[PDB]
Amino acid sequence: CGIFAYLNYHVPRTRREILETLIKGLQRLEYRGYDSAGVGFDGGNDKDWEANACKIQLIKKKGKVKALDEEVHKQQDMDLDIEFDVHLGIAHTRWATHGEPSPVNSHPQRSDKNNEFIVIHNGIITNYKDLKKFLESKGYDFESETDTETIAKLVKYMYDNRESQDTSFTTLVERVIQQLEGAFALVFKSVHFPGQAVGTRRGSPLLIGVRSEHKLSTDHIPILYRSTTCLFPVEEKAVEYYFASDASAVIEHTNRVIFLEDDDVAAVVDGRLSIHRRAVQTLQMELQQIMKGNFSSFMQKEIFEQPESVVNTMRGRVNFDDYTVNLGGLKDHIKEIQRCRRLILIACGTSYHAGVATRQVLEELTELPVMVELASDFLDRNTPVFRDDVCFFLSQSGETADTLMGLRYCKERGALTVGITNTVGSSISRETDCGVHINAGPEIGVASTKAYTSQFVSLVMFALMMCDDRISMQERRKEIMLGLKRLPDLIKEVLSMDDEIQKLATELYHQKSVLIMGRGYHYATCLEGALKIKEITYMHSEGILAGELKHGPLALVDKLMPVIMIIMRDHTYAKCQNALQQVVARQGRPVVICDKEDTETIKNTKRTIKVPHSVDCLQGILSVIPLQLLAFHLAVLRGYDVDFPRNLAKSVTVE
Amino acid sequence: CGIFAYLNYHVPRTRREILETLIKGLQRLEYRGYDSAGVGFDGGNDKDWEANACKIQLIKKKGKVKALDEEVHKQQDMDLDIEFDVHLGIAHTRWATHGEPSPVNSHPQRSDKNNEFIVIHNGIITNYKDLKKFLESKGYDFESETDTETIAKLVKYMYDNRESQDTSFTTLVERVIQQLEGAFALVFKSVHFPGQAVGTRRGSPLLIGVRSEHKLSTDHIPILYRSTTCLFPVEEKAVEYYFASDASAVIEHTNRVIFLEDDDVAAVVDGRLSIHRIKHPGRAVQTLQMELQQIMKGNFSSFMQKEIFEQPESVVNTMRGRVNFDDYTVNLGGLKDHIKEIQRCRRLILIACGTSYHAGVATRQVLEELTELPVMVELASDFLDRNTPVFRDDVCFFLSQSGETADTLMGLRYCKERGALTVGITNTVGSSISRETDCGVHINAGPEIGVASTKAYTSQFVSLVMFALMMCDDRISMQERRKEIMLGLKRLPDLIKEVLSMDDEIQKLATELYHQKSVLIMGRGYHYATCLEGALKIKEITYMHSEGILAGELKHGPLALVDKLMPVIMIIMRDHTYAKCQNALQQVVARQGRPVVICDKEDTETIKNTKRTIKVPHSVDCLQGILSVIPLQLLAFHLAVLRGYDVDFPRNLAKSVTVE
Ligand SMILES: CC(=O)N[C@H]1[C@@H](OP(=O)(O)OP(=O)(O)OC[C@H]2O[C@@H](n3ccc(=O)[nH]c3=O)[C@H](O)[C@@H]2O)O[C@H](CO)[C@H](O)[C@@H]1O
Ligand SMILES: CC(=O)N[C@H]1[C@@H](OP(=O)(O)OP(=O)(O)OC[C@H]2O[C@@H](n3ccc(=O)[nH]c3=O)[C@H](O)[C@@H]2O)O[C@H](CO)[C@H](O)[C@@H]1O
Ligand SMILES: O=C[C@H](O)[C@@H](O)[C@H](O)[C@H](O)COP(=O)(O)O
Ligand SMILES: O=C[C@H](O)[C@@H](O)[C@H](O)[C@H](O)COP(=O)(O)O
Ligand SMILES: N[C@@H](CCC(=O)O)C(=O)O
Ligand SMILES: [Mg+2]
Ligand SMILES: [Mg+2]
Repeated sequence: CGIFAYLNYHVPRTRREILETLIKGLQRLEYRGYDSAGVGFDGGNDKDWEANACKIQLIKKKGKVKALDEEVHKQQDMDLDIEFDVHLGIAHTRWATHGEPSPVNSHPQRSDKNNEFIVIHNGIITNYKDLKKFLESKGYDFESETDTETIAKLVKYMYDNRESQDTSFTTLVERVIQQLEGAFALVFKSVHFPGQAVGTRRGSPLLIGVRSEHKLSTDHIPILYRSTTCLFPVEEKAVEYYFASDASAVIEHTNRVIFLEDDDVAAVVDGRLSIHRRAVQTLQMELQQIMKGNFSSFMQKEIFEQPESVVNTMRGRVNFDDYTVNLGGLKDHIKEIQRCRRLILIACGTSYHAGVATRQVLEELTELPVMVELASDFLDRNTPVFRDDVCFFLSQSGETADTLMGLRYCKERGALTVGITNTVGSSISRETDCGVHINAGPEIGVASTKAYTSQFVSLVMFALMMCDDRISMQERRKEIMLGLKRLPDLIKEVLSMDDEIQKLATELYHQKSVLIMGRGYHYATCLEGALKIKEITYMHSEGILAGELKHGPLALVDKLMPVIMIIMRDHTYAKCQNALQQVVARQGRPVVICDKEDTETIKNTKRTIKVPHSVDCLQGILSVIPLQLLAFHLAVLRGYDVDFPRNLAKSVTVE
Repeated sequence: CGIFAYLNYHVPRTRREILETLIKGLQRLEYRGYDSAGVGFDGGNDKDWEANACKIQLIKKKGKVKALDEEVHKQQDMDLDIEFDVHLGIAHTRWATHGEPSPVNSHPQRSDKNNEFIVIHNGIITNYKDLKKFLESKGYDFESETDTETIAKLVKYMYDNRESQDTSFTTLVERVIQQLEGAFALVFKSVHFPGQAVGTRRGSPLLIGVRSEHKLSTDHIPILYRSTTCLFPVEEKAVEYYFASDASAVIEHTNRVIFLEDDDVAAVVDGRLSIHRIKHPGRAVQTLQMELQQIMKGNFSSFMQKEIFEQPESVVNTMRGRVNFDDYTVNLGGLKDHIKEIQRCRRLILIACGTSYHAGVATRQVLEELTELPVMVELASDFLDRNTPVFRDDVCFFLSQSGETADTLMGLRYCKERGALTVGITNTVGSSISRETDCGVHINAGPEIGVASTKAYTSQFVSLVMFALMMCDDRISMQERRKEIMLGLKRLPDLIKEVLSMDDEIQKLATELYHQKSVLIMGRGYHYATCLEGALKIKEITYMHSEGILAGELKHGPLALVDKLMPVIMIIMRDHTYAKCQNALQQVVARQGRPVVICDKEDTETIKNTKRTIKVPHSVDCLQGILSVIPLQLLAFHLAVLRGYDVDFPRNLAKSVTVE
């Protein structure tokens, strides 16, 4: 779910310029939740914008943001020509994990049939049931089934029982959050406080952007406790704020945000931002990083840009002249990491596959036990963790709920915690003792592509550090590093087969299932490949450990069942050939992903995807890219959108 | 694939009785699958059995043992009434690997057109190419495309080039195995050694049963290297020996067996059994607690159905003598001399393949809880590929119903080389994994004759839980938890009967999925293994694409498969993950999914809001996995029966037949 609001203080904007800014802001956040959307602005059609702040209008509709963008326009009541010198508008896109994605369950929620208080919420209230019964007894009627409505009906209860006639909007919100349990990122708007916005958070992101041609009064807003305190233009009033749950919706307008913190109750009053209970900083992000460029989809871009993101992951960290690896984020801890006795990799989904993909080389080069855990199961079992465990947390977004709770679980037990993240300032990167930012750039597509290969590369670089003092492993280190030097170009070679992959997708788009088989370094490849095909093509694809065929799953193979096998020139080659012979003996007709030089396999197999050879512990990067491409093409053939798969969105930050 | 030889020494038997005993032996080995069978015996119709010892007759045929039995009695020139005071008959069921199924490629393989030597073989001779080239150059013509025939021709080569006229049958076979490469179990017979048998093995099971109304000379056969030294009846000669590759072919005659080991050469000479070796070590004569009834279908139409519905009994047999509900104590006799060391180790590693691996996943959480040690569960094939680090203070468990799975066995030797304490959780006495582990527990579920693991899974489950209960029997703070679990085991057999009484409800579900091509089985926590195991059963038995999905992973991708057309089975039990399982259910339903829910009888909320629910009784949280997987065992069974499949037919065949 995404949050976005636009507050133009003494910056005249027509009602069309404001609505096109709220929609354009949700488009930047649509990848976090596209089951429904809504906006909240001021109604009425009075030339004097002052006589319109008392009327709130809510336009909410089911579907992606494009369904709402059309619902806003072509209306017979809203005149899109009114000039507003001061106006506040809030928007929201929702990931409806429960119930129906109806307009009533979408945000903003309202407190009454006259819209005196409207709020947009990201997160969950763990006690909204108790709050709902208390509010129903005092005379408040509920309409929606969401936990967000208990926040709108409650901020009005704190307003109907205030002590003074002019209690600040902050005091009302402060009394609400004290009754709310769980996490939340709220943005309020009320007719009683025209133009005044309030943004409080607790375990959920929420920043405030600012733009103004004038000089700002400070760059370090001092947090307060219940002229030289608020952020505002000095001489004039022309200022534009941008509340948002992510920086992508604000970079297009400005690169000056104020990241809030837990329980920081920000408030814009008279166009002055003040925090209650900061640092006005610049964003290290360019707009081109969140643009599709000349690609028809973000996922396609992010796949074909893996030659570059692999390079950025190694930038300033790998020196091929002298074969040295330095991860700055682990300089002050690499010594203590080496005195520990076990590695534990904890993550969900594709990030968990990255740990599977690198488990073997980590075991080889560190010689420590390595355990790879799915976060949700790690928590269910109350896995034993000890003071001399080193726990890695792989999370592209750095906000995954299960991975984050696993982190706090391990910290409570004294383990050294290491983060492998792609989002600076995220919960997981902050709360870990150390870590590495994989520096892959923003990932917009729901299905992770470059985050997997960048996590892969990052864990390999770590392994290379852990053994840089072993004489016996010096050559092995050079071998791997020479592989990394050649990886970007070998990735380009794999991408050049895009057309050949597309041809093969036309021979499979109609099937209902596909088994992907591999072992060793390519177990993770067949798990991740199966996950991608599931996620965006909706075919029933399943990864099967090749060595496990003889123990049951081989019974499913016949001349009709599609099969993809991965056979690379590493130490499991012969065992992979036996698995291939078993599939053939069952009349299977598999597609084999093999090395170009593997002439024996290429002759005896009709359909082969010939990838270039690399180091065994890097080949997994080259063998998974074809399956990223296959899933992409299969989705296009089946008429699906690769960037917006059904039933979910990107980053699981709630239950 | 199956070996059986019957040696009656001074126990008069007619030719009919001998042949019926060979046929009956192969009938006990058919469940292992085969494409042909054959028998070898003494031909000739001379009323004196002593003159018929130089005429070996072979009857081999492609097809089932039934057809062989018909071919046996369909012999016009054979007199079935001759009485033999001493005789050796050998029999074999073949799973063709080298050479296509045929009479010529069936066993026994002969050494020449006069059948001077014959041999039956389980396995593959890797270097059979070089061996065939050599013997051909020395002037030995082959007639079959089997690797086995090289064994028969080679033993005659050693005989043809013996130094003295009285070199022992053992010596010849010793010189043969020293030239063979690969895996083999063998039984030899020859006109030049009438009444004698030689059996040897390398990488393939071979055992010897013995029966005699007289006192036997010893229960521990010493090894002889290249009276008091061998096994024999004392006061009289009468004795019967049974060579076999599986105890199922011996248990009806005797329960006293000797388990041969790699490169042992066992020989019966003048009715006395000795075990020679080229390398006081000996081989024990032990008593098997196996009964013929345990390998018969009885009133059940299939072994799968029997082994599912008898799980109330097998669970009881797994616990017998090991749990004391009178004072809440657990005693696994097999761990008495090692439990102290195990408690001083620092990590548990469970290593297994397939369903046996699922048993580790199903008991990982309770092992962690009750031992407080790290518990790592590893698929044997991947454990080996990665060269997993193993240390001297690791306790490595090896779960295996058969005790012969190659990868699990190689993982066992991997861990022994690194000094780890090794523990077996097995269901086959005398199997490789039982012998080679430092210690272990025989789960005592009875032989598993069905193709798919049913009672073995639940008995492995119970056995690992019992081990967890031993590991914490000294912790005051855990006494209550141990009592709760042991009262759950006390009630488990009756709870299983309750679940089995819902068979009708499971059939209804089978017809609903009759036409379906896929089904997602979703669960978490204690029931992650239930999903994986249920998905493997339905794949193996029903041949539809069933897949287990960890419920907590739905929102990370796999949930995209849910729509109004995808069948789904969800497991929601009354444990600590109940709320998270409800969340997963709301996620599915929100996307038009209409799942079938396996839940507790008294979960009224889910029963009303879900159309079809399989309602199992509630047990301890760490035991519910046994009750929640049984409806999936039955589901797989009924779907296959509906689709015309033979649940007792393997199908899963290895690589094709090398024709050469
Ligand atoms: C964010 C930042 O200023 N990065 C700078 C840092 O990159 P580096 O490559 O040296 O470090 P990094 O970006 O990987 O990590 C930055 C800091 O965050 C910590 N960390 C990182 C990831 C995680 O999940 N958890 C965690 O605690 C890490 O321990 C370090 O203290 O130095 C570079 C020059 O060499 C550049 O100046 C980079 O801009
Ligand atoms: C096989 C056998 O005759 N067991 C007898 C033994 O059972 P316990 O129930 O006393 O033995 P159970 O078969 O576990 O173990 C028998 C022996 O085999 C060993 N073992 C077992 C399984 C494995 O995978 N690895 C391994 O090393 C185990 O350490 C022990 O030395 O005593 C009983 C009486 O109390 C009965 O007389 C049982 O028949
Ligand atoms: O293609 C699938 C998605 O990428 C998904 O599986 C993702 O990997 C997880 O939701 C974990 O997300 P993070 O890596 O951001 O924590
Ligand atoms: O139904 C499943 C099968 O039984 C199969 O998966 C079996 O579990 C493995 O082949 C391991 O066999 P063992 O338990 O004999 O090692
Ligand atoms: N390799 C031998 C024996 C195989 C077996 O039945 O185990 C053959 O194919 O004849
Ligand atoms: Mg940090
Ligand atoms: Mg043993």
